[PDB]
Amino acid sequence: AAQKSFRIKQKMAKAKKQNRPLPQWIRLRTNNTIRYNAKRRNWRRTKMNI
Amino acid sequence: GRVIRNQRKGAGSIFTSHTRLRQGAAKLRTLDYAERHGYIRGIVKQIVHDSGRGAPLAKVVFRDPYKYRLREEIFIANEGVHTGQFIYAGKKASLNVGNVLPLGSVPEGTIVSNVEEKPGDRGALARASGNYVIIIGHNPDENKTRVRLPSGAKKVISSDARGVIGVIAGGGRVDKPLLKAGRAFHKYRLKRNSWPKTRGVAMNPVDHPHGGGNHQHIGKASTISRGAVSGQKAGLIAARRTGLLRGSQKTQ
Amino acid sequence: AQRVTFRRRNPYNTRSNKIKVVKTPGGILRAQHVKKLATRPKCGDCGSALQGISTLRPRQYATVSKTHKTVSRAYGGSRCANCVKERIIRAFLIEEQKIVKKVVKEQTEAAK
Amino acid sequence: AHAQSKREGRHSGYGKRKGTREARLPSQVVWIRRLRVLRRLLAKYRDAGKIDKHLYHVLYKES
Amino acid sequence: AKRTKKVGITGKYGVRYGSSLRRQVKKLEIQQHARYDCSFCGKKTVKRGAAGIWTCSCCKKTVAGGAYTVSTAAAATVRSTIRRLREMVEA
Amino acid sequence: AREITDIKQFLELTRRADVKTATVKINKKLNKAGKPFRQTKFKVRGSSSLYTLVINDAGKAKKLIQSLPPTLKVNRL
RNA sequence: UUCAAAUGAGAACUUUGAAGACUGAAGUGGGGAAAGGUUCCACGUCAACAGCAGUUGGACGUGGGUUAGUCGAUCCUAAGAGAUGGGGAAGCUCCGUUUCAAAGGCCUGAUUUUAUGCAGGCCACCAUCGAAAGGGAAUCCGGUUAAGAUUCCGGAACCUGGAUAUGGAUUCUUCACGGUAACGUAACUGAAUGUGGAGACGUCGGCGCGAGCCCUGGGAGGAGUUAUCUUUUCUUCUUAACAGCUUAUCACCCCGGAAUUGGUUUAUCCGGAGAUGGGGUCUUAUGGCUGGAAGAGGCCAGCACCUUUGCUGGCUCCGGUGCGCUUGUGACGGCCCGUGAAAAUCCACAGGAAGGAAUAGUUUUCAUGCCAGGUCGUACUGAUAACCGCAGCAGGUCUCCAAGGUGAACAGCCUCUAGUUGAUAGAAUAAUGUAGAUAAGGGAAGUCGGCAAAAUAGAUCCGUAACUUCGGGAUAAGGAUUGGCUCUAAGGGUCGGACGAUCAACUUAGAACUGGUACGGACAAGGGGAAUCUGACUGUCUAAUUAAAACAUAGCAUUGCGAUGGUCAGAAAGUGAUGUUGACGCAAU
RNA sequence: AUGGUGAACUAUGCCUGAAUAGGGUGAAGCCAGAGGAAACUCUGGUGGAGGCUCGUAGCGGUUCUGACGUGCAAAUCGAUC
Ligand SMILES: [Mg+2]
Ligand SMILES: [Mg+2]
Ligand SMILES: [Mg+2]
Ligand SMILES: [Mg+2]
Ligand SMILES: [Mg+2]
Ligand SMILES: [Mg+2]
Ligand SMILES: [Mg+2]
Ligand SMILES: [Mg+2]
Ligand SMILES: [Mg+2]
Ligand SMILES: [Mg+2]
Ligand SMILES: [Mg+2]
Ligand SMILES: [Mg+2]
Ligand SMILES: [Mg+2]
Ligand SMILES: [Mg+2]
Ligand SMILES: [Mg+2]
Ligand SMILES: [Mg+2]
Ligand SMILES: [Mg+2]
Ligand SMILES: [Mg+2]
Ligand SMILES: [Mg+2]
Ligand SMILES: [Mg+2]
Ligand SMILES: [Mg+2]
Ligand SMILES: [Mg+2]
Ligand SMILES: [Mg+2]
Ligand SMILES: [Mg+2]
Ligand SMILES: [Mg+2]
Ligand SMILES: [Mg+2]
Ligand SMILES: [Mg+2]
Ligand SMILES: [Mg+2]
Ligand SMILES: [Mg+2]
Ligand SMILES: [Mg+2]
Ligand SMILES: [Mg+2]
Ligand SMILES: [Mg+2]
Ligand SMILES: [Mg+2]
Ligand SMILES: [Mg+2]
Ligand SMILES: [Mg+2]
Ligand SMILES: [Mg+2]
Ligand SMILES: [Mg+2]
Ligand SMILES: [Mg+2]
Ligand SMILES: [Mg+2]
Ligand SMILES: [Mg+2]
Ligand SMILES: [Mg+2]
Ligand SMILES: [Mg+2]
Ligand SMILES: [Mg+2]
Ligand SMILES: [Mg+2]
Ligand SMILES: [Mg+2]
Ligand SMILES: [Mg+2]
Ligand SMILES: [Mg+2]
Ligand SMILES: [Mg+2]
Ligand SMILES: [Mg+2]
Ligand SMILES: [Mg+2]
Ligand SMILES: [Mg+2]
Ligand SMILES: [Mg+2]
Ligand SMILES: [Mg+2]
Ligand SMILES: [Mg+2]
Ligand SMILES: [Mg+2]
Ligand SMILES: [Mg+2]
Ligand SMILES: [Mg+2]
Ligand SMILES: [Mg+2]
Ligand SMILES: [Mg+2]
Ligand SMILES: [Mg+2]
Ligand SMILES: [Mg+2]
Ligand SMILES: [Mg+2]
Ligand SMILES: [Mg+2]
Ligand SMILES: [Mg+2]
Ligand SMILES: [Mg+2]
Ligand SMILES: [Mg+2]
Ligand SMILES: [Mg+2]
Ligand SMILES: [Mg+2]
Ligand SMILES: [Zn+2]
Repeated sequence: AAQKSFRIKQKMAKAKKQNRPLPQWIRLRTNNTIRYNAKRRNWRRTKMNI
Repeated sequence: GRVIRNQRKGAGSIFTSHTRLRQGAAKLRTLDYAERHGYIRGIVKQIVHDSGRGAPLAKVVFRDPYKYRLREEIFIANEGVHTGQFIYAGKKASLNVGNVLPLGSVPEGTIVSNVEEKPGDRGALARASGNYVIIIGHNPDENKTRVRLPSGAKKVISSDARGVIGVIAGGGRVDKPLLKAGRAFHKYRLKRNSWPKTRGVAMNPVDHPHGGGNHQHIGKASTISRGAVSGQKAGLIAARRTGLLRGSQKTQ
Repeated sequence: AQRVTFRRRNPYNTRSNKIKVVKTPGGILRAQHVKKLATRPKCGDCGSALQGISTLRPRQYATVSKTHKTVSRAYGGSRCANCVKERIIRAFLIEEQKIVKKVVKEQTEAAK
Repeated sequence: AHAQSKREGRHSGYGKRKGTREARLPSQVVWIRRLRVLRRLLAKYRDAGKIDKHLYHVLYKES
Repeated sequence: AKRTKKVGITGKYGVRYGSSLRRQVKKLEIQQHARYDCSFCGKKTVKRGAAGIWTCSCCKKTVAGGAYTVSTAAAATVRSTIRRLREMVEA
Repeated sequence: AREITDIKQFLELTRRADVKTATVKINKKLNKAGKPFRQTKFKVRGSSSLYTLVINDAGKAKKLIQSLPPTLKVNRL
């Protein structure tokens, strides 16, 4: 938030890096159930709460 | 019902004294060897105005009997005392306006201010703008002196109790009408959150013993036993009489 | 007809947020924040403006030569000429009258 | 072109005023104008002896 | 050019509060804005600021005293009461 | 940062020590009378102060450029 | 809103061009605080999402991006919060913050077994946390990117801590001279201790002054307009932090001794406690000159030629004006039963412990020089789409900069810079609607009730009742006037001894002429009057059915209380509010 | 009933900060003039007071018992105030 704490910016980074589509080659692994990142986030739909 | 407003003062909180702009506390010097025996001179370095207290203050600074330094004490300016006046304090300090003498060293009829109740408690009686106490007599039978306190009642206190000669400054403040709520607002803006005041009879029952409504009336006598429990003590408390009187004077 | 902006994240017109408008070699208007003014040091026992003493904000007096923080006389900084003239005379006359205080009270000692 | 006509004294009749006379030109302004002119004239005439310091005073209170 | 007839400094309050309050205010408002003689100093230069503190513009001297006047009539008579007692303790 | 005017001192500067650089600028200015003259500015990078010297007279100017220690890297025009 | 081109399978909706318009500097402009957290930027891109569409996006995929000794945090203390010796509590823990406490650490000599144990010694009711708006060490300009910049580049600086050497000053009269003084200075030893100062302080008003802005004259460029008129309209013509000299209202000093009292502010204050006058000293806020600095930046021109790029030349100047606007600030003045923070930090004086020279030492508050300056934040939105309201919601959420005309004006209306032209769209104009208008004659006969609507409205001049707490009522009421144009008269500055020279403002009154008798021509903008009930007044409340006559208030009266106290708090306490209090007080009605 | 969590909304005090076009009125204080035998009284200025006034922004929410009333909105929109 403009001038921010490290701790939050810290969490902000982790929050950016979690935020990407499921690696497609995981859908090729053996006995794989996964189809997509069902934990995806987006700043205009679900907030982080700090 | 509900905790009434006057009980709710005791938890301080909202109702503590607004003391940011105060000087220090006003007190007399600590009763030491000098004042116990002879006297000690000082200069009133300035006279100043304490917030939330009509009656000015005297910052009069003495030397230190026991060390190289100056020690500023905060006195309540006693009307006529000025900047640069010398202020002598002790048993042997002469009867001039401003000095602080024990109550044994002053002749009957002397009038004084800021008097201690026990010697060394640095001030206690007559300190509000314009007030004063009057020695009426003495008594060697225990170092005691009998005085007239502003309230009129007489109190017999140690002759070693100090006072400062004269009447508190701050003149006749209450002689002038407040005129308007605004002026009262600022008055208490600097004291304590006690204004305005809501009449209890305009309350609902649950806030006040008077608050029982439907016609605004107190319902039962407004004069309450001393032995009543907090929650019931609202109104004319252990009142030993009520109504208009024209009482002229007090206890002589 | 050109407008301007603060140069620091503080957005509120306080005392530490005083602003100057300046034209620059660019030929463009620009703001600049100015550190609040100083006040002249004041006479110890009469609160007058000390003459000859320079007027800087407190820690700026640590960056400065010593002829800047005084005059050459007793109580260079501190007090203000007449305040020390009065000072001297009062001392004299008192110490004088001290003597007299004593020789005279010594005199009526022998009277008894 | 209009500002020109304005100081040819042209566009300021009684139906071109929306401010009170005080609003457009304040009276206290006028006075200070009028007063300082007199103060200054009385000053000059003294540092020149067209009038004596005694008359000056009288005229100074009189202005 | 007489301006008022009765109100004076208290035209300020206009019509509000009512005659007597306005009346009594006026009396003390006049006391506290007055310029008083200086004891030490001679000059008519003691002005008030804050109830009780009274200080001389010219010689920077400050006196304690009345809330709305320099010197209380009560303080005045006590002045005398005190001196009177004093002159006795040294006679 | 500072302007210098003593012609004695300026030379005392051109060596000094910390002085390892200087520059020479030529301004086509005009005099009060309005005649195209050739003011030349002599600037010396100190260590925390730019002493520059102003000489209007081209004479004592194009003399002085050949009055510097030659061990001084000088920027020209 | 429209036309056309471009791109695309595909175009009302994307891009570029043109037109038409809006926001109108109280902005649909330019930045920030909270909050978000990548939304910023480039490329690719359209299944879902943007309640029509989509090639567009704040979407989807992939990558890129936030650079500091000087901007903040960080240090300080504020309301407050809260460890500790303790005291309560079965206990979770409650109380207390200098508090019933054995509560330390600074200098430096001794010692030259040693940088070190000790020998001198003063000083200390003393945790800490608590401000990205309070206090506070120091950075400016130009340039740069797809996105960062008071952070990068280039140049110019300053501070803080640490080092220190050369120069200079000082001295045989050891710790500087000069000036009557205010005081001047490139310096000119100063431990303990004490003291003074800065930090550091309300609000309103008029007046003085600066800065930027506004307007404007000549010229040197570029642009527009030219049937005809205009020596024309638009625009360019800049100067940072820092350094040197210089510069001020206030104030202070010397000479001098005043009634015929003078000086004097817009504002009536000052003078034998020394005015007026003559002559000096200070503060440097702020302006001027120069350095910084034209090499920068701005505006033009002539060549060059696939690109990257250029290249070479010019010009960038000299004024004026003020109840102007915004802001800064000075000396005054009004106001209070209101008199309008603290601490860190920096300086100084008093003091004189000490240390110091003559063949030599003293001093790094004087100039110069060397070295170092960490950590975290830094993108962007900041709102009719980046926050909160389930959302791209007509709601809500702190702040700064603010151009021309009309005009009293930060109003309304129109414009410039900048920014938008985005809110599904096409065809018709039944009823009934929502919003905007108008009606012959009558004029509240409508209705619970003039509800709704209408009428009044600026300004100048005249005029103005009962009553009244004498202040008001009162813009009471009631009237006349108001455009355009051409004139007349009055109102100022400066320079030379009752004139004369020169400059620069609009404003006020008056007169003539004129028109479909209009003229505050849009905009803007009180209807009035006679009474009853009622609350004195300004103020307050039922967020979302009640704004009142209710609550408040000043005023008045009553009650309690002298501290071993009154009222109140707590389970308890060596507990707490009033209390930094003391009857002109606090508490209760 | 027991044990817990909320003063991001709102009520109140405290601390530290920020904000509010343009006009009407013309209170103290001060200057001058006129009448008067005197005492005084009148006139003209100046100055700029007020929980003063017209009125934006601000804060508010009177009336239309307007619009909306499966809304823009679980309190909004318009005019009036
Ligand atoms: Mg921030
Ligand atoms: Mg209960
Ligand atoms: Mg309170
Ligand atoms: Mg307290
Ligand atoms: Mg204090
Ligand atoms: Mg209250
Ligand atoms: Mg009440
Ligand atoms: Mg009720
Ligand atoms: Mg009962
Ligand atoms: Mg009950
Ligand atoms: Mg009743
Ligand atoms: Mg910024
Ligand atoms: Mg700050
Ligand atoms: Mg000096
Ligand atoms: Mg100086
Ligand atoms: Mg006015
Ligand atoms: Mg006036
Ligand atoms: Mg469209
Ligand atoms: Mg428009
Ligand atoms: Mg506007
Ligand atoms: Mg794209
Ligand atoms: Mg769709
Ligand atoms: Mg689609
Ligand atoms: Mg990256
Ligand atoms: Mg800083
Ligand atoms: Mg605790
Ligand atoms: Mg802290
Ligand atoms: Mg830049
Ligand atoms: Mg201080
Ligand atoms: Mg402060
Ligand atoms: Mg022209
Ligand atoms: Mg600077
Ligand atoms: Mg002289
Ligand atoms: Mg300067
Ligand atoms: Mg002016
Ligand atoms: Mg100082
Ligand atoms: Mg930024
Ligand atoms: Mg931004
Ligand atoms: Mg947006
Ligand atoms: Mg949201
Ligand atoms: Mg949510
Ligand atoms: Mg919204
Ligand atoms: Mg503005
Ligand atoms: Mg419009
Ligand atoms: Mg925008
Ligand atoms: Mg829609
Ligand atoms: Mg009709
Ligand atoms: Mg009719
Ligand atoms: Mg009917
Ligand atoms: Mg009916
Ligand atoms: Mg009827
Ligand atoms: Mg109506
Ligand atoms: Mg009509
Ligand atoms: Mg006419
Ligand atoms: Mg009422
Ligand atoms: Mg009002
Ligand atoms: Mg309601
Ligand atoms: Mg109401
Ligand atoms: Mg006023
Ligand atoms: Mg009125
Ligand atoms: Mg009003
Ligand atoms: Mg208006
Ligand atoms: Mg309100
Ligand atoms: Mg509103
Ligand atoms: Mg309502
Ligand atoms: Mg309705
Ligand atoms: Mg419907
Ligand atoms: Mg209407
Ligand atoms: Zn005096």
